[PDB]
Amino acid sequence: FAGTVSALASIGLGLLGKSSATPSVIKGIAQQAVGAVQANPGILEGAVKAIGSVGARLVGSIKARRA
Amino acid sequence: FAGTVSALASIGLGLLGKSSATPSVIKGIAQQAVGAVQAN
Amino acid sequence: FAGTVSALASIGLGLLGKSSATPSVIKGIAQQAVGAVQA
Amino acid sequence: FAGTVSALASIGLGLLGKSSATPSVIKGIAQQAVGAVQ
Amino acid sequence: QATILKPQLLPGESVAPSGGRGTMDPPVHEICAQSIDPSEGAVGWFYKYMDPAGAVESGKALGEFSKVPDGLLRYSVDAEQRPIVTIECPTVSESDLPLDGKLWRVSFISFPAFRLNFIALANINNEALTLETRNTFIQTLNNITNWRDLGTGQWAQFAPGWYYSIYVLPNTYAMAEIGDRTDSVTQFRKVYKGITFEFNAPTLIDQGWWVGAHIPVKPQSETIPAAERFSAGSMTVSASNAIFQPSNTVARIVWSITPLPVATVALTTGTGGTNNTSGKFFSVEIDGNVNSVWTFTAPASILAEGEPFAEEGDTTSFSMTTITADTVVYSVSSSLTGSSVIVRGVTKGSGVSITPVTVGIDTEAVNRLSIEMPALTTEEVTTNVPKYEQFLCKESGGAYIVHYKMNNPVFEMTGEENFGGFQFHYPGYDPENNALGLRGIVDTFENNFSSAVVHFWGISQSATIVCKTYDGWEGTTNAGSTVGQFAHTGAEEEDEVVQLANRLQMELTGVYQADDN
Amino acid sequence: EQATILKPQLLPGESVAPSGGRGTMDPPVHEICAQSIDPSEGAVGWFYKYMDPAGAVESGKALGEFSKVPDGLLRYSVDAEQRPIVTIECPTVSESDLPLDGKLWRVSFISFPAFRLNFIALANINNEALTLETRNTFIQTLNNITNWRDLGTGQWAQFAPGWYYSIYVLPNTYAMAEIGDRTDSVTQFRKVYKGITFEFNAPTLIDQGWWVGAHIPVKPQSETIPAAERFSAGSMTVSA
Amino acid sequence: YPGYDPENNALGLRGIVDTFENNFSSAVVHFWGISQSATIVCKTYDGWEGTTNAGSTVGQFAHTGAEEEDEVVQLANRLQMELTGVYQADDN
Amino acid sequence: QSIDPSEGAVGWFYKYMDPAGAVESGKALGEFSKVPDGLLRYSVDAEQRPIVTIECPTVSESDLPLDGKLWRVSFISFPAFRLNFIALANINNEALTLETRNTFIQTLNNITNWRDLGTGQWAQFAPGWYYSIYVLPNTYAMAEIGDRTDSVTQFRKVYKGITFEFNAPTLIDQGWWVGAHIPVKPQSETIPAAERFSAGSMTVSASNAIFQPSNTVARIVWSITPLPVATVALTTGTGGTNNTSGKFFSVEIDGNVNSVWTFTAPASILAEGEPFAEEGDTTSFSMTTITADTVVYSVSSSLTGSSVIVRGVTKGSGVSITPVTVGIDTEAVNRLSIEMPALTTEEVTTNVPKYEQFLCKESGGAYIVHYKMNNPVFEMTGEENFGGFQFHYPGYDPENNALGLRGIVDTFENNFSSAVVHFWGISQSATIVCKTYDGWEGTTNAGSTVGQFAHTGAEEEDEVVQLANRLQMELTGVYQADDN
Amino acid sequence: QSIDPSEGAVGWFYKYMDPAGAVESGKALGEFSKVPDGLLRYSVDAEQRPIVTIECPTVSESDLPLDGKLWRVSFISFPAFRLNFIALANINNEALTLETRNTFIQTLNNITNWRDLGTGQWAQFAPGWYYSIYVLPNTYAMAEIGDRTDSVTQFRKVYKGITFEFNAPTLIDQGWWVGAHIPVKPQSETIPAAERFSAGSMTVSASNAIFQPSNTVARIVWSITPLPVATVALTTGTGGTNNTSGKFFSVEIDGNVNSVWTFTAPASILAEGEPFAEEGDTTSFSMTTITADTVVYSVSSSLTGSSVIVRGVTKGSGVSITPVTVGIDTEAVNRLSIEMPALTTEEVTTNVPKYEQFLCKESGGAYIVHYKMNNPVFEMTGEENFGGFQFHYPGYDPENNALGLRGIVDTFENNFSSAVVHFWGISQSATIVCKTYDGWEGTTNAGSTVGQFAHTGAEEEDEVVQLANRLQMELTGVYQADDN
RNA sequence: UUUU
Ligand SMILES: [Ca+2]
Repeated sequence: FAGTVSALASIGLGLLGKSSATPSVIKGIAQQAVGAVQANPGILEGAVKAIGSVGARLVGSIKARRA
Repeated sequence: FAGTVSALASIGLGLLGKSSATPSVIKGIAQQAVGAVQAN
Repeated sequence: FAGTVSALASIGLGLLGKSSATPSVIKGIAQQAVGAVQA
Repeated sequence: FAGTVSALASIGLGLLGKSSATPSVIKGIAQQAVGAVQ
Repeated sequence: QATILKPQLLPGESVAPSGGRGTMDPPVHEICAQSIDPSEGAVGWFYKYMDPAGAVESGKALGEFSKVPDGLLRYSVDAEQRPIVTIECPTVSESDLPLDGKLWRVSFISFPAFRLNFIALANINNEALTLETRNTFIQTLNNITNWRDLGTGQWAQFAPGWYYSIYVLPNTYAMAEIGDRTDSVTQFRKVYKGITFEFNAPTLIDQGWWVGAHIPVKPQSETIPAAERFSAGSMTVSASNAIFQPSNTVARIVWSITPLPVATVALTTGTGGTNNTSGKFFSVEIDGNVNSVWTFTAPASILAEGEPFAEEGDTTSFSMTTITADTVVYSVSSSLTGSSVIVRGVTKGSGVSITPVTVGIDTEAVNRLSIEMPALTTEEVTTNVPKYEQFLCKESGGAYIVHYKMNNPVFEMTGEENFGGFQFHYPGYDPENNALGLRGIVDTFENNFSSAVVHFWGISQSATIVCKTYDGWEGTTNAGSTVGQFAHTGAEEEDEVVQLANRLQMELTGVYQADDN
Repeated sequence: EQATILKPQLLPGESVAPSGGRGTMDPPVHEICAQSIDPSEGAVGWFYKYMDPAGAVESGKALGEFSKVPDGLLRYSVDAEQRPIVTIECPTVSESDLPLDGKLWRVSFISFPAFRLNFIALANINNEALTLETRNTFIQTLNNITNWRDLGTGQWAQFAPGWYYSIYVLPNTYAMAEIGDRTDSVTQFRKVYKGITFEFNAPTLIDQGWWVGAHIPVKPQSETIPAAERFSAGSMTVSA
Repeated sequence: YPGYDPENNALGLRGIVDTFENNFSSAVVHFWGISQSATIVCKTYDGWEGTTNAGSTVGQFAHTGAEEEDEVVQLANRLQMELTGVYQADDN
Repeated sequence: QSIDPSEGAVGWFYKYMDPAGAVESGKALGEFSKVPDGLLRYSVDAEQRPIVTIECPTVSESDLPLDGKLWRVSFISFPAFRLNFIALANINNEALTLETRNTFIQTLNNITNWRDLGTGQWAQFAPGWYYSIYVLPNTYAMAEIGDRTDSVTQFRKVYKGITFEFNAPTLIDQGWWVGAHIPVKPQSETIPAAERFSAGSMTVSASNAIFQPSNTVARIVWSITPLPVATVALTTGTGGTNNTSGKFFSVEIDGNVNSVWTFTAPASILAEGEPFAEEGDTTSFSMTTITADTVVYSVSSSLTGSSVIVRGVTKGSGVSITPVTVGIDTEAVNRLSIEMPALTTEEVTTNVPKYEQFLCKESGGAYIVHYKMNNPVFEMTGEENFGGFQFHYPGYDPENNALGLRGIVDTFENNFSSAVVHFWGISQSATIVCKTYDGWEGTTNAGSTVGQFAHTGAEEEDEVVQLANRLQMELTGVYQADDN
Repeated sequence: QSIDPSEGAVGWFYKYMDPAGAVESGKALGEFSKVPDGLLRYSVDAEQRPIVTIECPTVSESDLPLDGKLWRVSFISFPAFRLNFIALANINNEALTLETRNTFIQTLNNITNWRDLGTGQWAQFAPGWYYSIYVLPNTYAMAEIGDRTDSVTQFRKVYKGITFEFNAPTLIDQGWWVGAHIPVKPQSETIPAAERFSAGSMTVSASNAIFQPSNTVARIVWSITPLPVATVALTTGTGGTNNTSGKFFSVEIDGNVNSVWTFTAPASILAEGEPFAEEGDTTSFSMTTITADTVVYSVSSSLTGSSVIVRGVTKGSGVSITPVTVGIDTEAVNRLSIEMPALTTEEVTTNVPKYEQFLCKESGGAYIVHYKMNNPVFEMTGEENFGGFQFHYPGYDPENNALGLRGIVDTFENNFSSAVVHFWGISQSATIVCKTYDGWEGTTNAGSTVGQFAHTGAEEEDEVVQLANRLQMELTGVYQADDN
C-alpha cells in the first residue's frame, strides 16, 4: 500500500493531534498506531495481489463472458 | 538592565512561569518572546 | 536497609505513577523521595 | 527611513490586491505609489 | 491552522537604516491541533523521517521536511538527494539455451554517510559469500584507493563470481575534498534516509527473496600519522580477471600506491589496455598479457624492501611474468640504476599483494575510520537482528528501508569528528590485509543514524534492482560552501512529534516492502 | 485572507504503482487571498525583494522562496539569495602616515548581473580623474587577467600609479568551479533581483564624501577564442 | 569602452570568466571625497534561479518553479522603471 | 493516563538506582537490563554478576593468619565493556607514593597481553604493591575473532553496581574506606598501523619472586610489543617460566642470575639503531646481577653479529623500555588516553564532594552505583572509543609508556561515571568479596549465539528515565554496602 | 504554580542568554554556571570574565595617536576550555589574500608552545597582519601539569557570550562589523608516540622587527617539533632574543645577518636524513642573508662532519620547515583538525544567514552569545576531544603544517557554537574592549584546590532549559553591544 | 456482464 508507513504514522500523529502529548500518552498513541493496542477498524493490509491469480484470472476471463 | 536580549527572556520566562508547561506551549512563548505573530 | 536505595526509589517511583508526570512535578518527587516533602 | 521602497511596494501591491487588477488599472497604481495628477 | 512571522528586530532592538541581519526566517505555517501545532516542515519531516519515499508520493511530505524539528540549529541548510540507481548483474553470463535459468545474489550496505549512499556486491552465481570470499571483499573496500573514481556506480570485480560497486549521493559527492575549491560543511545530521529496492523483474521469472535489517555502526577514527620528509605507503596490486578475455592468458590487476602521487601510466612495451585514475594518489586500472608493460614517471622518491627503488625523475615499469588462469606474478622496475626489481605472487580475484613502500612526500595526517562491516552473512543478519524483515522479491515488489536515529537517543550533529577513510573490520577478517595510506571510502559518517543492509537472494540475471533512495541531510555551512546560500533558520523544536516518531521507529522495523514503499 | 494549496503528487486518472511515480513532492503553495489576486509568498517575497532587495528584508516583506520570479515558467528551479558584504577600503601606499585633515580617496563600483561575479571595485588613492590612459590601463587590465579567480579574494589590485581595483564575487556562486576537472554548473539562470547597499562606513565627523549612482544596461556580445592543436597561439603579458 | 585600443587586449582565454544575466541592468556608483579613513561596506543581495543538471551540488535545493504572478510581476516591472534604481543607503 | 510503565522498565529503574538491592528486593522485574529510552529498534541486554574474592596479596586463602596486620586496597571501576574493574593493594597498608603511583599506572599501560590477567590473580608491581584485573566473564568471554567469535556493533552500560562486602573476621573487623564516582571520557591516542616494519618497545619489569631468596632470585615479566607471541622456555638453570596466552610477545619468569630462558624469534628485530634477530634466531635473555633492590639483565640472539643488549631495572618499580622495531606489521589500533580517577584517599575528598566514607565495621563494605554522568541522555557507546586504554594522570610521565598495543583493551562507556573505592585500615586477615551487578545493552552485528536473545529496545519510558538520573544525580554514587 | 526553578537555573537561563544583561540586570543569580539539566552528582561550575582591550597591533596603549588610519580585526571565539578566542588583524588596510590567510592559519597550526602566547600579545604573521591568543585566565591559570596540579576530568561550556565593545572616540568611530555563530568540531588527527627516535620538524617564521631595519635586521621564530626545550642566547652580533617557556624548543630573536645565537642540543637530531647533532654539540643559528621579504637562515651544528643547514624564507610569508628527527621519546598526543570559521566578511554573510552586521557607531560594539549548537542536549566534552588545535580551511593546504605537538593545546567544547566577529575599517586609534562572561561545568579527578567548591549538579529543570534552547535556535547570537 |  503506497506509503502504508506514513499512513500508519499519519494516523498516530492524528491521535497525537488531540491527545496532550504526554510521553505517557504518546507511548500509548505510538503503541496504538502500530496496531499493537487499542485498535479498531483504524487498520488495513495487503490490498494488492500475487500475480499467480491476478494473471490466471484475466486468462480465465478473456472469452468466458457468457455470464 | 540594558539587556534587550535579556528582556526578551524574562518576557518569555515571565510567561512560562504561569504557562501550561507544554513543550508545545513552550514553542508558543518562545516565539512570543521573540515577539512573533500570526499574520493576516 | 535491604537496599535503602531500592526502597528510596520505590517511594519516588511510587509517588510518580499515582500522580501527573509534570516534568516539574517529578523534580519535587525526586526531591521528596529523600529531602523536600513536596506540597 | 529603511525600506522606503518596500513602502510603496506595499501601497502599490496592497492597492492592487483590491483594485480590478488590469494593465491600465495597474499602471495607475504604480503611478500612485509616487505621483500626483496635476 | 495559521501562519506566524517573527520580526527582524527583537522587542526593543533599535537598528540603523542598514543594520540588523540579512535574513527573514521564512514564515511559520504550522498547522493546528487540540494539543500541538507542528509546522508543515516539522510535519512533513515526521512523515519523511518515517516513510520518506512513501510520504512524498503519499502527499504527506511538505515544508522543510529535510530539516529536523528539534529547534537545535540557529541556522542550517538542508535537503534531500533522491538518487535512483539500477543495480543489475555484472557478468554477461553467456548462455546457449533459450532459458538461462541463472540466478544471482546481491546485497547492499547502507551507510548514513554524507557523500555515500550505499554499497552493493553481487555474485553472478547465486553462491553465498565465503569467509575468505567475504574477506577479500572487505579488504578491497579498505584498499580502494582513489575511491572517488568509482562513484560512477560502475561494477567492480574483487572476487571470482563477485563484483561490487559504490553509489554516492549525486551532490554531496559532488562536493570535493581538496584544499583548493570544495570542502564540506562544519557538520550535519542524517535527517532521515530511506531506500526502496524495487524488484524490477520480468513478471515471468520473478523468483527470489530478500532480507532487510537495520544495524547501527559507529566509526572509530584509527588515524594515519602526518609524515614529513618521507612517508610510509603500500603498493597495491589486486590481481583480477578480464571480464571477457582468457584467464590463462590475460589478467586485469588494479595497481595503486598508497601515498605516491597520481601519475599517468601509459602502456609502453606491451599489447595494451589501461585506465588510470584522476585521484590525488597514484592508481591504475589495467588488463593485459604477459609481455605487456606499462610505464610512468615516479612523482616522488620510493623505497621498498629497505633499498631505495625510485626518485622523482625515475620511471617505473610494471609488468607480469606469469599469468595462470588464476595466479599472477609481476615485476616493478626502476630507472635509478643500482636498484633491484620487485616481484610478487598474487592470485587474481583474491587478496591484494602488499609492498611496504616509502614515498619521499610530505604526508598530511588523516584518520581512517574503523567501521564494523554490518552482518553481510546470508544468514548472520537473520540472527543478530530480530527486527529484520524478509519476503520474496515476487511478493514484496522489492524492499523498503527506513533508517533512523539509532545510536543517539537525540539528534546530535555528526560533524568532522568522524570523517575519514572507511576501513571495515569484521569477524574472521584479518587486517594485515589492509592497505596503508589514505584509501578506501572517505566521508563524514552520520554517527547517529542506523546503518543497514539488505541482501537479495535467488533472483534472476534478468531481474534488476531499481534503488530509489531518499536521503535527507541537514548541516551547517561554513565557507566556500557552494550551499551556504541555501541555509535558513533551523527547524523549530516540536519534540511532541519527534518523540512519537522515535517511538514508532523504535517500535518498528526499519524494513518494509517495495509495495508499502 | 489565507489559503494553502496542494498539487496532488498524481494527475487526475493516473494509476500509480507504489514504488514509482514522481519522486519529488510539491512544496505547498500558500496564497494571500486578495480581493483581486492571491499570490504566494514566494511571489510577494520576491516582488518585494526584486523591488527593494534589502529594505524588503529589513522590513519584513521577504516571504518564502522569494528567490523565484513568479511567472510559471520553470517546472523545476533552484532559487537562492547571496548577501556577501565586503568593506572596500582605501588601498595601501605605505604605513605612510595619515592626517585626518589630509588624504582621502575616490572609489567606484560597477555591478553586473553576472552569475558568479558580484561587482568590480576601483579606487584611486591620491584621488584621481580618470584620464584616458588611466582608463585603458585599467580596462586593458581587467581583460588581461589570467586566472581571474586568483583575485576573487576581493583583494585590492594596482594597475595604474596610485590606482587600484578589485573583484568581489558571489562567495557561494564563485564557489562553484568552472570547466574544472569534474566540475561544472547549472543549465540556465536568471537574476531574480539584486541590490547593493554601499553603507558609508565613515567617522561621524570626517563624513566628507559624495557619490553618484545610475543603472546602465550592458549586454555581452561574444567574440571567440578559436580552438587548436599542434600549437595554440596566445600571448604573454607582463605588467609592472 | 569609448576610447580604448583593443590592442592592449590579451590574446587567449583570460579576463574575468562568467555568465551574464542577459536581462538585468548593470550599474555604477562612483564615490569621491571619501576620507582615506572612511570605507564602504557593500552589503549585497543577489537573488537568482536556474535549472541544475548533473554534478550540481545544488540539484537537491531544486524543486517546483514559481507560479505565474504576472498579475503582480507587471506592477514590479512598470514599478521599477517608474523610478531610478539608485536610492539612499538609508532606505534599504 | 496513569503514567503506566512496562513492568520491565521498572526493573531497569531500581536496577539502575540500586543494581544490587533491586535484585534482593525482588524489584528486579522484566528484562530490566534494557534502557527504557525507547531508542533501539532492537537490542540485547545482559547483566553479569561476577563475584570476586579479594585476598591480601600474600595472605593465604586456605589458612587465615590473624595477623592483626593491615593493608590498603583500592578498586577502580570502569564502565568498560568487558573490564569489570581494577584493584591494587599494598601489603603494608602503605600510602601510594608518586613512583608507586606512577609505577602502578606505568604498568597498566604496558600490560602487554592484558588478557593474561583475566584471572583475578594478583601481580606485584611495586615494592609492596600488587594489582589485578576483574573482567566481566560473559563479555570477556567474547573472544575477539579467535575460533569462537560473536560481536556487538555498540552498547551502553544500563547500570553497574559493585558492592565490596567487607569480609573480615569480626575479630579484627577493622579498617575503613572511601568511595566516590568520577566520570571520565577517554581520548583515542592512536598506534599507527605499519607495514614492513613496526616500531615497538621491549619492556622488562623486575621484582622479587615471593618465596625465593630476595637478593638471589627475582621474578620478572618481560615483553616485546609488535613482536608476535613467542613461546619462551627456560634454557639453562633454575626453573621459573610462565608463558602467555597473549597474541603478542610476553612472559613472566623467575630464577637465579645464571638461569636462562630462550625462544625463537618469529620475526626480525631491531634495537638501538641496530639489528637483533631474523625470523629464526634464538634469542637469549638472562640476568647479570640480582639485588633484592636492583637487577641487571641482557638479551642476545643467534643472529651472527647480533650485538648483545644490557640495561638495568631497579627491582619492584617500573620497566626497562627498549625502543625496538619489529619485522612484522601493526594495526591502526589505538590506545585510550584515560585520566586516572583520584588514586589517593586525599584528592578523592578534595575533589569529589558526593563521595562517602564509612568504617568497614559498621558499613559492611562499600556499595557503589555507577550512573550516566557523561551526557544527559543514554547515547550509544560504540567502536568510537574502544582500544587499549593507557591511563594518564598528573605526575605520570608518558615517557614510561610502552609503544605497542598494551594495557587493558576494551570499550569505554562514553556515558557512565567511573568510580574508585579506597579501603585503608583493612586487616590482611580480611578479604573483600565483590558482588558486581553490571548490566549492559547493545546490538549484535555478527555472531552465532547472542543474536537469538536480541529483542526490542525498551519502549521510551520518558517519565521514569526522567526521575531516574534525577535521583542518581542528587545521590552519592557511593553507599554503605549493607545498603544493597 | 506551573514550575519553580531555583535561582541557579534562572540565573543560568538568563546567562546562557544574556551573560551580560544577566549580571547587569542582576538577573544572574544563584550558582548559575551550572546547567539545570540535572546530569551530575557533583560539579564545579565557574565563570571567567576576561576584559581584554584588544588594541590595534602597532599602537601605543599610552599616547594613542588620533591617527585616522584603519585596521581589520576579526575575532574567532572558540568554545574551548582555557581558550577564549583568537584575534586577527591588519594595520595596512588590506584584504585577506589566500596567501595571507593560508599564512595565518599555518602559523596557528605551528605555534610551538602556544602557552608562550597566552599573553594575547600581538604577533606578526604577515607583513600587515597580526594575530594573538586571549585566554580564559583562571582556567589557563591552572598550570597544565601545575604546581598544586589541579586536573579537571570533563567539562562543558555552560555559556560563552562576550561583547566586543567598540572603544572609540566620537572623533573616529569609523567602523562596522558583523558576527555569526558557526559550529565547529575537532577530528582527533593523532600525533604518534615513538621510542628512541621520534620525528618532528624545524620551523622558522621570519618577519621584520618593529622599529628595525626592514632589510638589515629581521626577526624569526625558530622552533623544533619534538625537541626538548633548551636555552638560547645571542653569541655574537646585534642583541635580540626571547626564549620559550614550553617543554619544546622555540625562540624569538632579532638581529642582522652578522648576528648569531646558539644553544646546546637537549638531545640527538637528524636532518635531511643526516645526524645533525648529538646531545652535547652546540648548535648555532644565523642569517646568510636578510632583506625586506626574504631571509636565508642557516643552522650550524657543533657536531663533527655535521653538514649545516641553509634555507630560504620569505619573511611575512609562511614558515619554512625542515623535517627533523630527535632522539627523544614522545608521547602520542592528539592534534585536532578544525574547520576555521569563515574568515571573510562575505564568506560569512553568504553561508551564514543568522549573522548580524552593524556600524560600530550605532552599535556600541558587538555582543555574541554562543550556545549548545551541536548536541540537542548538554553532553560532556572531556578527554573525549582534547589536543593541539590544528586548523584547516578552504584553500589552506597542510603541505606547510608542522609535524610536532604544536598549535593551541586545549579541549574543544564538543557541543557549542564557535563564533566569528569581523570588525572592518576600525580607527587605528580605536580599540575593542572584550568582556567575555564565559562559564563552564566540570568534574575534578585530582587536585588540591578546585575540588573544594565542587557541589551537586543543577536540578533538572526542563521547561527552563527547554525555553532557553528555544530562544537560541531562535536567535542570532550576535547583537548590538548596546544589548548586553 | 462482472470479478482483483
Ligand atoms: Ca557524542
